[PDB]
Amino acid sequence: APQSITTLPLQPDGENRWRLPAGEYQGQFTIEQPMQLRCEPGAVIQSQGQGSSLLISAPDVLVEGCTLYEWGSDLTAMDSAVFILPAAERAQISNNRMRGPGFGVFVDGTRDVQVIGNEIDGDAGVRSQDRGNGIHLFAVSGARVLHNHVRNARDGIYIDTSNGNHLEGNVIEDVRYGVHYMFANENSLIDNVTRRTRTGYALMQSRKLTVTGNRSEQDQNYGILMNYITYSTITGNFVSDVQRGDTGGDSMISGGEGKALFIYNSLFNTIENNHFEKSSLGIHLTAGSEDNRISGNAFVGNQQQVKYVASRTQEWSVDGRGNYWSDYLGWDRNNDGLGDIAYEPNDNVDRLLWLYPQVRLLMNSPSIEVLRWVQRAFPVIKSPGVQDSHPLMKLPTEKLLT
Amino acid sequence: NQVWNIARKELSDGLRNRWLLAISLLFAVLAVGIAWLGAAASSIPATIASLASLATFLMPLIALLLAYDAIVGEDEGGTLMLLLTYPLGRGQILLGKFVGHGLILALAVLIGFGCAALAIALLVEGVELGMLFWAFGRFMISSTLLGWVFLAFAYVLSGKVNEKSSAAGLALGVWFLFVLVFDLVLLALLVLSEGKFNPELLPWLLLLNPTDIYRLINLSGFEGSGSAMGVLSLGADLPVPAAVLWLCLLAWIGVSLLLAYAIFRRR
Amino acid sequence: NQVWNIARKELSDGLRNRWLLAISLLFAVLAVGIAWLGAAAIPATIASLASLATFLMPLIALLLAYDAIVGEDEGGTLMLLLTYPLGRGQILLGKFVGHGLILALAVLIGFGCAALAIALLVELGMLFWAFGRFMISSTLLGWVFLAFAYVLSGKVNEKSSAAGLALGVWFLFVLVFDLVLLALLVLSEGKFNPELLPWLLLLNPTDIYRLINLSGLPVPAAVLWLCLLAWIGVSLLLAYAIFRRR
Amino acid sequence: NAVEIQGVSQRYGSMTVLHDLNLNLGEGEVLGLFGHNGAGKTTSMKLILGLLSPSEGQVKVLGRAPNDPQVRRQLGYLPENVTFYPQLSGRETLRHFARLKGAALTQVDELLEQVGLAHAADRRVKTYSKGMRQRLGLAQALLGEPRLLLLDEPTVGLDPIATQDLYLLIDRLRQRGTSIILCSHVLPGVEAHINRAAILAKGCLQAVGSLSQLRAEAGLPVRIRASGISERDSWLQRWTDAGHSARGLSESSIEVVAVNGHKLVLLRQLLGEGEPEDIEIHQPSLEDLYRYYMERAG
Amino acid sequence: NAVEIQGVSQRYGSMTVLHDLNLNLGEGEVLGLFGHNGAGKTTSMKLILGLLSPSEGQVKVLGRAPNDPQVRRQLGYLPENVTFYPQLSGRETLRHFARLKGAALTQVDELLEQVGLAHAADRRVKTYSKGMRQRLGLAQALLGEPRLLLLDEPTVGLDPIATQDLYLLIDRLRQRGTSIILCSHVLPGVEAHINRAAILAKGCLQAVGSLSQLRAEAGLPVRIRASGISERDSWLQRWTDAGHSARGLSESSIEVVAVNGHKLVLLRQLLGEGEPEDIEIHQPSLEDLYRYYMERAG
Ligand SMILES: Nc1ncnc2c1ncn2[C@@H]1O[C@H](COP(=O)(O)OP(=O)(O)NP(=O)(O)O)[C@@H](O)[C@H]1O
Ligand SMILES: Nc1ncnc2c1ncn2[C@@H]1O[C@H](COP(=O)(O)OP(=O)(O)NP(=O)(O)O)[C@@H](O)[C@H]1O
Ligand SMILES: [Mg+2]
Ligand SMILES: [Mg+2]
Ligand SMILES: [Mg+2]
Repeated sequence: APQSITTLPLQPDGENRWRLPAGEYQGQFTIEQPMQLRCEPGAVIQSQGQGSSLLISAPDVLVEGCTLYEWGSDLTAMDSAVFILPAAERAQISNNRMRGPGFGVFVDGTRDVQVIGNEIDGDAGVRSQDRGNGIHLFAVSGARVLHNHVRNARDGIYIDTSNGNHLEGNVIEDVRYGVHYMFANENSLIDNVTRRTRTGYALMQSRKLTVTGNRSEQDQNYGILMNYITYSTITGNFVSDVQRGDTGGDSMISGGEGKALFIYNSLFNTIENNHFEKSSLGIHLTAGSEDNRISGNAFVGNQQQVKYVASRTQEWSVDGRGNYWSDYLGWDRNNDGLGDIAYEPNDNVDRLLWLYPQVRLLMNSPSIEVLRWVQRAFPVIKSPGVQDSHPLMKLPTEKLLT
Repeated sequence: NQVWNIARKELSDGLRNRWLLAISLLFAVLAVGIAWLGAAASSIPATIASLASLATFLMPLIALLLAYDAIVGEDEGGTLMLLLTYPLGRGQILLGKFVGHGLILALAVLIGFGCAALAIALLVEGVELGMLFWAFGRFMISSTLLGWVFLAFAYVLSGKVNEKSSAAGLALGVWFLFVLVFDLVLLALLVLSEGKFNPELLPWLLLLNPTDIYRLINLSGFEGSGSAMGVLSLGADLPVPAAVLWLCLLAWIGVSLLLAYAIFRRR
Repeated sequence: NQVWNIARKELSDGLRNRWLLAISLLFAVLAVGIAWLGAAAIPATIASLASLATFLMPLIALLLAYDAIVGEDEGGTLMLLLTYPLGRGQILLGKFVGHGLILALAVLIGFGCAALAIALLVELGMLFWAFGRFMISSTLLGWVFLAFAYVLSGKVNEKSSAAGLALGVWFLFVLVFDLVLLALLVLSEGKFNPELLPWLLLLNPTDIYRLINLSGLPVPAAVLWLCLLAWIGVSLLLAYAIFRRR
Repeated sequence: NAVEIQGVSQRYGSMTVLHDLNLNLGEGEVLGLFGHNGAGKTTSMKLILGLLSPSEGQVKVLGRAPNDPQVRRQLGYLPENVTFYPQLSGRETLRHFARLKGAALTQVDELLEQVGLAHAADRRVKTYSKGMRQRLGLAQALLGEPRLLLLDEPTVGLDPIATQDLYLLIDRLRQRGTSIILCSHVLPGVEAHINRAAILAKGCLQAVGSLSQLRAEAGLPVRIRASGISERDSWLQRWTDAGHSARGLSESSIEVVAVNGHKLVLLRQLLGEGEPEDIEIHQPSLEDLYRYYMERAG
Repeated sequence: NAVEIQGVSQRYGSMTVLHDLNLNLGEGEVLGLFGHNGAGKTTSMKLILGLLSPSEGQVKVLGRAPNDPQVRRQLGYLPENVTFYPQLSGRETLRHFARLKGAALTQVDELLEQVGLAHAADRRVKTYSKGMRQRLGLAQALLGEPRLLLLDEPTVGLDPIATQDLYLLIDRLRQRGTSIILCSHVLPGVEAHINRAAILAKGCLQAVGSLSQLRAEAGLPVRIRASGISERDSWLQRWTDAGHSARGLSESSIEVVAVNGHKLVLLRQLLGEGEPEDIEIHQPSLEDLYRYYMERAG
């Protein structure tokens, strides 16, 4: 494993700033000195397929314009493309291309690192169990992952116990998990787009974080999966067409029929102004995750809007403003934005179908059509569900479809 | 009096109808079953809107099962031309049939909501009996009036027809129109217009349907959840007090009984 | 053949029946009005049409033929008709042809105007196969309840209690049998195998009607057609065996 | 006079189903309305019951108005067919009518004996025959000694013993001063009990009066049958000289139709020569006069 | 022999409603079944039709079995009351029966002209009267030259012209060779056309034979009436010496019941002294023989 100074860098500026010319290189490389190296676009620093290709151990390193290729695949020895040590504080990794079967950018214990604008094409043949992480973050405070393009890695932007960091504008395509969160308290993520992914957003056991403006286009079986998140904020997310599928490993999640939002043991969080579109399940609310502010969303086009297997009532309207539902057959007499009658998204026969899947054969029966009308006529047999007084009449997310 | 002498027949003829006593015991075993399910879930405003919906399906049904063959069932039976040659008028064999069939509905709902009250005072412990007596006293003297409307509807659709098989077609037509078609026409007028057809006239269209005036009377005090009400959530927009809603229910009797007598006078 | 000579009566008597033409108009209006709200608002709308024709095609069949045998016995023509050159089989089978071609025409005005409301408000290669499977299977559902009406007419002795059983068969076979299928699910789990329940759907011709409108299931399609025709063939044989015991 | 109907032309809208009948019914006599099935027989009684309006005419029942309830207490009426109330019992429906007419309920049981329904009393009217219902239909009419009966075909579906008992029950009410109007079709037999037949055509009332007056006006042949005569073929001559057609069916049975103006000299021919085995001097019947007048109207 | 019923005993389960009737109907005669309203007249025809099972007896209709369709092609039958199909029209329902019986459809229309229901043809059966249905109910039985009729009260609610026209229609069918069975209750009048009355009690057939046989077997008085006699009170003596009760209703109307075995000498008393204005020597009718035979069995 040679070093970056063992190459031939033509210095453009005498402020520890270097420029590697166009031309291939070989083997792993190591940053031990604060060198703000740039690269020409033909600087294909191609490793041979073993080891972390560009290890960084010095603080304040502005890596720019490199093109890394074919590092190792030993995920236990953390064969990254750009490994960043805890002593390598405030590193800038700008506009880089990586293609190799391991970790793209593995950082750990660092502060204020900026991984901006990179394009990380992970793999093509590995079974999404050894592809390695795109942007792995392990207990970092200050990180800034901005406007990247990670493709075909394993579980996307992995984040483990990293406290304060922004995830802004990153495109994540054809990966296992889109953004994975593990105990990342007081986090933030803006405007990310995840496409064709076996889980769009893994939010596991991370509190107090802001999830805003993110998009998930045609992901599989879990649009936004939130496990044990508290005091969070889900504002402006656009979850579209969560089709069924399986993650293939079933490690931390299970296979789903397609849920645009799955709330698992998340106690307090504000879920406002979102857009859950064309999935099989618009929102799955588990029984342990109750009493959180869910108001202003748009549940359009979903085959079943809420799945709530409980008998506790659940009002879904804070400050008198509720959600827009596409199948809300209501009126608005007093010309405000709100509907006039409350909307129960679930019948009792819509929860017998969840308890017993053999009722799908009886789902077209007139007796079921009688039983849907008997609940609307005799409200004593209506189990206390997931209603919202004052639902919205118009679409509130008129800007999120652009 | 002759009005009671022909009431004593129908009081003793309706009680031999096996079809009445089936669906008047069905009204009794459902009003206990709703009130028992209303005791195990404890709310109170859900057990009022379901009982008022239960008597919307059955007190018009018992009224139309009783009295659809009141005039034409006597006309094609031959006993109507005989009865006018007795010292009677046509106004006495209709008002007498109205008293005679009216005491059945006054007893079919005092049996029904009577055992429903004993299925509440003996089930929910600690319930206020004054609020129970007032609410179920309001259920008793207003489900009769709903029954007496459809009783007077049945005399209208019996005097017009000349065949009892066609009277059963109209009685099914009147039961379908007033119970679960006018509630769906008003719903479809409100959903497809999104409440912008008429923001001031549409609450007054509840008064053109006595099943809706019946539901608005019993859901006066216990509004609660508007989604239990459905299109009766227009009922808060009515500026009329509760006492005129009684009077619009009596005017549905008296207009549709004076229409029943004016039709029968040129039979 | 007098199986047709008595069938021409029931066409001529059915087309002047005021009760049938009111419901058959109401059947055709509700079949366009569901199809209007299934295109402007497809297999998703042919399932909602299947729930309509499970309500009304048993009701149309029981409105035609609840007074077929006992209505002629009360009218006195049944005792007259047995003195004609007529077996008791040819009276029943000829009434079954006569009442059968009425609701074989009432679905051709019912769904014949529903298929017109889809072909002018939308694929038509899929239409004439999904509605050909719909109109045939809605007639065969109606012919079961026609044969059910001949069974209950032959048992009873008065026309008033015939409508009390025709309403009773309509309640039991449309919306009481499936409610006790759900009550055998949600209230019984220790003694109710739910894998057996896809096989208990063959004991209900309203249920077999929907299953040949839900494919486009452990059993194939061809047994399901032969299980709907077996509901005709047993109950007509039951109706002929009951009619010979008057 | 009990019923004084004058000038009535009852119209079914445009069509005048009755035309200018001037009928008078005495206070103890038994009138018989006979005619076609479209002759307006049932509708002619509706004028007397007051439930039909007399168009351009007036009906005077008992000297009073025909729809007054003061006179309907003494006006029994039996219609053509009354399947009364098939769920009620036999005794209770007669108790029901007794309360309406103001008859005492003590009259109800012995009326059932008087008509002969005591074996089938307190049984459902759906379990009754047609003849049993006619017994019940008669029984309500007799409640509370009515001054005026109105029976429209009371003997349909009825055994000829029971019809003969019925006219005895009619004639008993004739002795009590109660006028009866019969509206019949069983015309041979009823002529022994009625006082004045009132045979009417399609529109007009044709002829009223006793059977003597109808036989006096309408000259009809007496039907002498001489069954078992000694010789018949030379007895063909013994009435043709007197102006009678001597039609003979069998070898020795001349059913002669004579003039009934020479009854003694024709029978002295029959009694003097030819032996009388069994003779049927049959007067012109009620059906004979009924045959004459209806074709005389058209 | 047309109908040979021998020893048949039909039971309604336990209760044997008929018992041991040995009825023989010739190939051109016209039988008359008369009795009570529960005497089994309607059920006895069901034995002939084969629709009711002959328990412990054999019925030989036309030399064949009574349930064969080969003989039901020549067996017309009119029931008691047939409100046929009130939504069908009157011409079309007769077209319906003609297709069933194998009758040609060209035979339908002139049957309406023969029965006289041509004016009310092509009108609905609910628009028909009782008598108008009876004309229609007769008309289906006449379809396609039936060898054997069965009429159970064809003359109910029917005009006395039309009933008299009905018996002429029966007598036309007698000449063609078709046996008829009448089950009537209009017993005065029908005796001119029948060949053998068959008065039966509750279970047993009481008496059969012609009216000549019944009056010879059952001793009945001849009902003579001397209306308009000169003197009546000393004419009370003029039959009591001959053994007759000289009952007189009016002043000059003795309705004496004589023996009908000394008819000449009693009438030579009546023609010799006392003047014959109008005489009714009335033979013992079928109704009197009905009255005699029902009580004799009780
Ligand atoms: N409501 C009516 N409207 C029009 N015409 C009628 C009505 N009721 C009876 N008619 C006609 O009136 C005529 C005679 O009526 P009706 O008084 O019944 O005579 P009728 O001899 O009593 N019939 P019947 O019962 O056989 O004796 C017939 O041509 C009927 O069609
Ligand atoms: N299905 C039956 N079960 C029991 N008894 C019956 C039944 N049908 C008829 N009867 C009785 O059998 C008896 C004779 O019937 P039926 O042959 O009608 O005598 P009938 O004289 O012809 N009746 P009618 O039409 O008035 O002359 C009556 O007492 C009936 O009540
Ligand atoms: Mg509003
Ligand atoms: Mg009449
Ligand atoms: Mg009989």
